[PDB]
Amino acid sequence: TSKKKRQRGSRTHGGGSHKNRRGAGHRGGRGDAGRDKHEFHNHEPLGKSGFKRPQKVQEEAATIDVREIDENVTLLAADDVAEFRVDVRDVVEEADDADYVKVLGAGQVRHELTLIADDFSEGAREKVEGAGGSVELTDLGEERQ
Amino acid sequence: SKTNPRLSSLIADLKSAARSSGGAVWGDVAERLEKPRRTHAEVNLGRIERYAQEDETVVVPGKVLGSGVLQKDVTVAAVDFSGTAETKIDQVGEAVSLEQAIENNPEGSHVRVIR
Amino acid sequence: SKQPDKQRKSQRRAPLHERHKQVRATLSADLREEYGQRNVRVNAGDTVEVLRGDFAGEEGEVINVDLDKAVIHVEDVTLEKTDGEEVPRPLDTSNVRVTDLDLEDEKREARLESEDDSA
Amino acid sequence: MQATIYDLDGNTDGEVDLPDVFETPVRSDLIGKAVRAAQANRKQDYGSDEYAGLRTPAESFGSGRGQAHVPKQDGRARRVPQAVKGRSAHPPKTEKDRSLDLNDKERQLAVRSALAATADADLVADRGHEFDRDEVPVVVSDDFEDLVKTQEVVSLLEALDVHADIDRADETKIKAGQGSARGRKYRRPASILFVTSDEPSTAARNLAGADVATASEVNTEDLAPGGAPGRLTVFTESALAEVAER
RNA sequence: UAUGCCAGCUGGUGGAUUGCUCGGCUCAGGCGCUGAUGAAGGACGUGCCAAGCUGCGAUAAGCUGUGGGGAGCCGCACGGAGGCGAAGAACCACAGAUUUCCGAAUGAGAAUCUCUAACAAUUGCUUCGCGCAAUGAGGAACCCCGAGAACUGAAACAUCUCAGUAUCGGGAGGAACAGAAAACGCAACGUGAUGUCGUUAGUAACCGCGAGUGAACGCGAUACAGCCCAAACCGAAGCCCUCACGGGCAAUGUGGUGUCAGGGCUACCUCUCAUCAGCCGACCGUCUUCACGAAGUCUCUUGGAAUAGAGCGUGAUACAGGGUGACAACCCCGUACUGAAGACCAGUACGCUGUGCGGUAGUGCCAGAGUAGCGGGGGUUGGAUAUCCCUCGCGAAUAACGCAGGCAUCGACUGCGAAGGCUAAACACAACCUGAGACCGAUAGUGAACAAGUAGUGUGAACGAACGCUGCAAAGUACCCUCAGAAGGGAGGCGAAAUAGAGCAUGAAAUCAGUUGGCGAUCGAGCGACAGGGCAUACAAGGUCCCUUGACGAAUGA
RNA sequence: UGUAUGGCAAGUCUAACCGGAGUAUCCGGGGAGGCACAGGGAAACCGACAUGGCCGCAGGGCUUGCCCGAGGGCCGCCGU
Ligand SMILES: [Cl-]
Ligand SMILES: [Cl-]
Ligand SMILES: [Cl-]
Ligand SMILES: [Mg+2]
Ligand SMILES: [Mg+2]
Ligand SMILES: [Mg+2]
Ligand SMILES: [Mg+2]
Ligand SMILES: [Mg+2]
Ligand SMILES: [Mg+2]
Ligand SMILES: [Mg+2]
Ligand SMILES: [Mg+2]
Ligand SMILES: [Mg+2]
Ligand SMILES: [Mg+2]
Ligand SMILES: [Mg+2]
Ligand SMILES: [Mg+2]
Ligand code: NA
Ligand code: NA
Ligand code: NA
Ligand code: NA
Ligand code: NA
Ligand code: NA
Ligand code: NA
Ligand code: NA
Ligand code: NA
Ligand code: NA
Ligand code: NA
Ligand code: NA
Ligand code: NA
Ligand code: NA
Ligand code: NA
Ligand code: NA
Ligand code: NA
Ligand code: NA
Ligand code: NA
Ligand SMILES: [Sr+2]
Ligand SMILES: [Sr+2]
Ligand SMILES: [Sr+2]
Ligand SMILES: [Sr+2]
Ligand SMILES: [Sr+2]
Ligand SMILES: [Sr+2]
Ligand SMILES: [Sr+2]
Ligand SMILES: [Sr+2]
Ligand SMILES: [Sr+2]
Ligand SMILES: [Sr+2]
Ligand SMILES: [Sr+2]
Ligand SMILES: [Sr+2]
Ligand SMILES: [Sr+2]
Ligand SMILES: [Sr+2]
Ligand SMILES: [Sr+2]
Ligand SMILES: [Sr+2]
Ligand SMILES: [Sr+2]
Repeated sequence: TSKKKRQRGSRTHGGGSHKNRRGAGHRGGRGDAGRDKHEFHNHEPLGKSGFKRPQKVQEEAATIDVREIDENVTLLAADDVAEFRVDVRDVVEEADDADYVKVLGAGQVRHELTLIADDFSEGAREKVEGAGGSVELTDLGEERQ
Repeated sequence: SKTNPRLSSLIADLKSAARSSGGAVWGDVAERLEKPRRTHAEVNLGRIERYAQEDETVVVPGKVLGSGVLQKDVTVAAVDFSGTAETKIDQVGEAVSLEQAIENNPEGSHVRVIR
Repeated sequence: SKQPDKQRKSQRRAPLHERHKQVRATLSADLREEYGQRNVRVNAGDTVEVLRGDFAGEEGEVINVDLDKAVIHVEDVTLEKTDGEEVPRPLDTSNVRVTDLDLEDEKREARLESEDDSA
Repeated sequence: MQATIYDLDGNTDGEVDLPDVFETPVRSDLIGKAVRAAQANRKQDYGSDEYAGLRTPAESFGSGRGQAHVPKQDGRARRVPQAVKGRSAHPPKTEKDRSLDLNDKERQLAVRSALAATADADLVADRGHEFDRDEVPVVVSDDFEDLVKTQEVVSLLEALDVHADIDRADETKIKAGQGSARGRKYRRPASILFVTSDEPSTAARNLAGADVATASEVNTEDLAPGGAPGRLTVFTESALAEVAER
C-alpha cells in the first residue's frame, strides 16, 4: 500500500498546517528564483567562466588503452599474427566520426604487439617497447613536428 | 519482495543447507541475496584471477561478468553468469550454478567469497 | 456494428423497407423442404402457429402485420378489455411459425421458388 | 526430450525431438509482465472535454450578501469543482501515456518461458484445462492445415482425449457491472491454442475459447493468457521446429 | 396523565440507492469545399382536425424518371374520420421538376415590406450594347499575409518574461505555405530542390549573464520531380472572338529560339527517346453501401412468460453484437466464407502522339538596379561584429564579372549565379462519414439522453436551466352505489404484480400523520462511554444464565 | 534526483520509420543517436594502479590460538 493511498482522512497530506501548501511563497519564488539572495546555498556564483572555440575547429580523438588491446588478443585473431601485428584503426568503434585514432598507455602489456595508429603517448610506447615490440605510425600521424 | 521465483527458491535452498548441514557460507550468501539488487555482487574475471586459488571454489553472491582475463583453473559459483563470462570460464575452468554447489558441497567447505 | 448501443439504434431507427426483416418467422418442415429457406416475412394472408407465449400451441390466421411497431396480429389470440370487448394481442414473429402460406402475389411466388433470391 | 507426432486419425505417426526452448525455466514473473505490457499497449486514450464546466462567465459577488464566495451566474453556481455542473478537478487526460515499454530481450525470454510452460503436464492442469493426457504439448502433422471443417477437428480432439477442455470453455459468464453497457457483456474461459505454420487454422478458430496462431508471431498472450502459464497448445510439425528460433 | 422525549410500526412526503441506456466524452480510419444558375442563415408558409419538432415551398410531411424493395401505407405521434396500394404503394439509391420573401443581396427604398426596367458597385474583354465575363458572402478547425496586449514570471521593477500568446484587419484550398541553390562548409577526391517525422540538443547562441530564451549543418527516416521566361539571334512567320463573313490584338514585339548539363551567332561529328505541349488512362488498395448465409425453437419441472434446471439432439471459414415475456451459435437481424456497386486514389501511373537529347573549335553577342553593398534610426532573432525586416541617406560591377564559405581588408582556394517565374507527392484540421473504448452513466457525462441554445433574463453585446424508466400485453379500470361533479370516494374489473394505475421499475435520509414499547406535569443541561438494576421482545440468523455443594487456588490475607 | 524490482552486461536502449500479421494489440527489421566505457585544462594540449605496502569485518583453511583474508579502512605510486 503506497503513501499517497493512505493520505485520505489526513486533511493536510503531510503538509503541516493548511496554511503551507499554497503558491510560490512556499517555494520561495518561481523555478530558480532568489538564486543570489536567500537561496545562494548550493548554487554556483554569479559570472562567466572561460571561452569556447568554434565547433568545426574542435578535434575529437578516439581513445583506447593498451589494456583493452592486450586483454583481447586471443579474441582478435582476425588481424595479423607476426613473430602480434594489429591496426588500431580497425579495432576502435566510432572510428568514422572521429578526427584521429590515439592510443593511450594505461594498464599492462603481457604480450608482444606491433601497433599501427595515428597518435601515441609517451606511455603507450614505453609499455610496448619494454615488452618486446614496435610502434609504427600512420601516414596521417605525420603531423607531429 | 523479490519478484523472481527462482531467486526465492535458491535462497530457500541455501537456507536448508545452512541448517541441515554444516554450512556457514550458504546462509551468509542468502543474507546478501535478500538484500537489494544494488548491493549484489557484480564481478568481472579480473578479480577472480587476482584473488582466487586453485582447488578452492569461488562463491559470488550475485552475477559474474566477463571483463578481463582468467588463467587459473578455478571453479566459479554464482547466481548468474553473463554469456561471455561462462565462455571465458569454461575455457580455463568450470562455471557452476550456485544451485549445484549446494548439492555438491552442502557443508560449504574450501570456498572463497568474491565480490 | 458490435456495440449494444449502435445495435438497438439501427433496429429502431430503421427505414420502412428495412423493417421487413424485423417481421420474419420460421417455416415448417414441409415448407423448408419445398422453398429452400428457413424463414419468411409474415404476410396478412398467412396462417401460423404460436411457439412461445401464453398462447403457445394455438393456430390462427395472420390478421395484421404492423411494420412500424414490428409485430403481428393473429386470429383468436385475443385479450378481453374491461367493457367485455376482445382486442388483439400483439405477437412477436420470432415467437411464431408458419404452417401455410399465401401465394396470391406473383412476385412473392417468384421470389420464394428462386434459389438465388430470398423472401 | 522427445515429442510424439500424431496423424489426422489420432494414432501415432513417428516422433521428432522436442526443441531446447522447452527446457527454459518457467518464470511467471516475466511472463506476467509481458502480458500486462501487451494489454495496456492496446488501451485507448480517454479524457473528459478540456473546457467542460468552464463554458460560463460566472463570477463571485465578494463579501456582502451573506453567501460563500462561489462563482455564480443567474443564481446558479458554476465552474468550481465543488459546484454541480462544474469542472472536474483532476480529470482523466488525453495527454497521458498509457503505454508500457518493455525491453526486447525480456519479452523474448518471456515468450520462451511461456512456450516452455507448455511442456509440463502438471502446470497445464494447474492453469485449469480439463484433459486426460501424459504427453504435453499435442504434436500434430502438417496435414492439419488442410482441414476445412470444424466438426472434423472435433473428431481429432475427441480421439486425442483433449476435448473435455472445449466442453469446459463452452459456458459463458455474464459479467457483473456496467461493462455490459459498453460491449463487454460476455466472457468465456481461454482454451486450446492451435499453432500452425503457413496460415492460422481457419478450421479451428470457431471452437469455444480457442485462439489460433502461427510460429512466426505466436506471442506471450497466446502462450499464457492473462499472465497465467501453461496453455494446452497443439503445434504443427513445422511449427514446433520454427518456434525454436524465437 | 395533558404539552412532550427516544426507538420502532403502517402509511405518506422525498427521490437517494441498485439495475437500465435513445446521450455524452475521447481515439482512430475515410472524406472535404459552397456562392450572382442568388449560398450559408433567416422569415413566413405548408397537413382533414396540427400547437412543437422534422420535412417541404403557392406543385409546400410532397410531383417525374431509372434501379432496389414489397404488401403493406398515410413522419415525430398508438386519435377519430377518411384515403392510397397488384395500374406494384410505403421505403431506399441515383438523376430531375418545383422551390414564396429577407438574406453577399446587386433597379430603388424597407425591422422579412414597398416602389417606376435594372450584373447595384469595381474591374477585364469588348460588336463600346451590361454584349461576353470577374469580384462580393458562408464554412468546425487547419493554412497564408498583415496588426499586435496585460495580467503573470523575474519572489518589487524598467531591459527581459508572459509572447508574436490573446484579440483585431486581409485572403486562399481541400489542404494550405515552401521548392529546384549567387546552397551546405561533418573543408572534402564530400552532399546536391521543398516540406515533415526522429536525432542532433536544452547543444551552439542570448540574456538586469538574472529569471529565462534557443537554432542549424549532419544523420536516420517519409515522399520524391523536375521545369518556364527576360535577353542575345530570327522579326508578323503570332494570339483572341465568330458556324462563317467579319472583327479585336500586336513592331512600346505577338510568335520562334533559348534558360549553368549557360545560351546565341559562324564551321563541322553525331544523334534524338531528354524536355514541353497534347491524346489515352487503369490494375491493386482503401473507405462506405449491398446481395447471399449453417444448425432445435424437442422431453419433463418451475414459471405469468424458458432465454432456467435436468435429459436428448445440432452447425461452426459462422461461439462479434442486438432482438426476443429470464442466462439463446442452432427463435429473429446478423456474424465467417464468397460476390456486386460507388467514391477516393486519379485525368495519376503505364502506354501512345509530336518534338528533339548530345559533342568539337571560333566569337569580350546575351544573362533581371535604386538592386549587391555602405552609413544613420528603429524592430526582431539563438544569431553572438556573424538573424531576418521596415524606414531615411548614399550607391557598383557586367561573366575578362559577381555572391557566398558565422569580424572586417587583401590574395589564394572551394562552392554558387541574386535582383523574373512555375511546380506533383510525403505533414495540418475534423465539418462530414464509419468504426473503437480498463472513459461517464441522468446532481455524471456536452449547457443540452427530455420543448436545448427550449423555457426563461437584459435596451443590447450577451446570459440560460430543469425535466430519463406503467405492463409480457393497455389487458390504460365495464357496471353499481355516492357526489353539484368526465373530480375525488366506495364496491368492483385486468394483470404474476395496481404498495405496477399515469413524473406509474426500485423507493434511502431529513421529515409528517396514526400507532406500539419505555419515560413522563417536584425537577437540571455535549445528549454519552463503561458498570449495574426496572420494563418491553413470535420465528430465523446468537444460546446461554442463576443458586447449594465441591475441585483448583496468583498478589494479597485474617 | 533517489529507491524497490527485473533483463542484458563492458556494454545497454532503440527513435522516426520499413516488413509481417491474427491489422491501434502483436512478430521481424531499424543502433540514427543517447548513456556508459579516462581524466585534467578557459584553451592549446596532455593523458592514469587488469595491484606495491600496512591493517582487518564476513567467510574459508588448520594440528582450534595460528593462517587465507573478497568487500572495507590507512598509505604509497600513477594522469593532468
Ligand atoms: Cl572548446
Ligand atoms: Cl569487476
Ligand atoms: Cl554533406
Ligand atoms: Mg428462395
Ligand atoms: Mg459537470
Ligand atoms: Mg445535466
Ligand atoms: Mg454497481
Ligand atoms: Mg433590394
Ligand atoms: Mg512579479
Ligand atoms: Mg525580446
Ligand atoms: Mg534580481
Ligand atoms: Mg523569444
Ligand atoms: Mg548550419
Ligand atoms: Mg520558348
Ligand atoms: Mg412507482
Ligand atoms: Na495546504
Ligand atoms: Na559522419
Ligand atoms: Na453556456
Ligand atoms: Na449562508
Ligand atoms: Na496519449
Ligand atoms: Na467529407
Ligand atoms: Na456577377
Ligand atoms: Na403539429
Ligand atoms: Na430544394
Ligand atoms: Na458593358
Ligand atoms: Na513575487
Ligand atoms: Na507591485
Ligand atoms: Na536582462
Ligand atoms: Na423470440
Ligand atoms: Na527577426
Ligand atoms: Na539599413
Ligand atoms: Na557557400
Ligand atoms: Na434528472
Ligand atoms: Na549506435
Ligand atoms: Sr510531504
Ligand atoms: Sr548576494
Ligand atoms: Sr556512429
Ligand atoms: Sr414509422
Ligand atoms: Sr411509431
Ligand atoms: Sr467590507
Ligand atoms: Sr476574393
Ligand atoms: Sr530528390
Ligand atoms: Sr541570371
Ligand atoms: Sr575570414
Ligand atoms: Sr434532479
Ligand atoms: Sr442590464
Ligand atoms: Sr379496488
Ligand atoms: Sr449546577
Ligand atoms: Sr494457597
Ligand atoms: Sr536492441
Ligand atoms: Sr583496496
